[PDB]
Amino acid sequence: SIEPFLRTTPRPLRLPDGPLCHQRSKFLLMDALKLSIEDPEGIPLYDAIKCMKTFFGWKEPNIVKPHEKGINPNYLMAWKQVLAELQDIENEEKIPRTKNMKRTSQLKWALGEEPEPRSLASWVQNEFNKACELTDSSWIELASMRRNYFTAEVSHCRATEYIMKGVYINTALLNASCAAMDDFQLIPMISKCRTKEGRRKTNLYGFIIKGRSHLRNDTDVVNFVSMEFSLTDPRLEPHKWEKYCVLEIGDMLLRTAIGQVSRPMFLYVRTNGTSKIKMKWGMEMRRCLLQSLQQIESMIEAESSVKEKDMTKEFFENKSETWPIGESPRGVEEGSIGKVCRTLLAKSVFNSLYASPQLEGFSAESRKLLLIVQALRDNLEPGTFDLGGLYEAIEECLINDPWVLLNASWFNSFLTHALK
Repeated sequence: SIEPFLRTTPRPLRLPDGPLCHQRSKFLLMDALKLSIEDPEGIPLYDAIKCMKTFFGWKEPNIVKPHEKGINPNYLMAWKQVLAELQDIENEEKIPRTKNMKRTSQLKWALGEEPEPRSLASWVQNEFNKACELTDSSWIELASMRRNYFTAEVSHCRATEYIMKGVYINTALLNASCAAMDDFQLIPMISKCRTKEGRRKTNLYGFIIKGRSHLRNDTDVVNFVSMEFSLTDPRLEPHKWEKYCVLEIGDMLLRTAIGQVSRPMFLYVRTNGTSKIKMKWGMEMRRCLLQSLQQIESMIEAESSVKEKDMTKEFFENKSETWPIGESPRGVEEGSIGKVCRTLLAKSVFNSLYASPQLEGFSAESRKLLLIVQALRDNLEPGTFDLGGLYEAIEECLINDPWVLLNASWFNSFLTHALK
């Protein structure tokens, strides 16, 4: 044993100073806005048009927040172009399976035919929170006893919509990538769900315009413009929207508590990029449901040494059984197994949506340090001789990526409560 004053107690990770980090997902998450129709399957462009007709407040677009490093008139004109080409589709008595767009100057520019440190903004934890929540709709339809329980917990979870939204768009995009390598294809962003009252529903989030896609390599990059409905005023959090031009396209009527108010509908527009592999990873996002199912299953095994049984039944049904799912100003927050199912799904999904080299760094190394911290929590004596190295390997990955940043922050919170 060593004298306590020599014992090394892990310090918090240092997060860099800088401007607040910005959104860098492939599609809107909590800010997304669906235009939806109840189904009678349809071809996307027909469903898209139908979904857009359920909105009755469209108006002439205008820019409400410039993109700093872009030609903003080109983004407005790209939107008017989308609408003009949807009109043409209409005028055609036959709706086509696909639509190639005119390769105008606005489109060539937009489809083009960062190591500065950022601090952690709060939008990011808000995202995570919203992914853990339950929607009024189900996004999956049909060990096995436990599957259905788990499934019953996450079916309506916001992170599962994100899984589905992401398998559809990545498959549409990878599909267009192969079929129409040179054309600029107009891809509606669509998901399907079931309501409380049991109907099939088709949801339009907006539109991707695929750029050139000669993907001879996995790492080969295809650019795209994303155009996404939202009710989020971009003025609430300008830093979140650094990469975006935001237009105002519509007037949406919402019954608030005090009554019916009119609020702007916005279009979030940006250029973004993706690769064959990244598209393939997004098509594989259902693995997120499987991975978080495995984690919850080990958690039933680690409580199967309570008896000869496993008590999966009571494990899922014993609302008394609680797990630390979070934190408050007071202290660690405890939650039901449901909330654990969704939190672990949301983590898994968010590792997918925010995949990055920084995460691959942060995870391989933060893991080693979590072990040390756990050993210490347990008053074991783990060797700390390599902590210098370890902090270095971890903090190198703490630059500007919002997800990595939130994770570093989560670790420091945990560490504070674990050893203190």
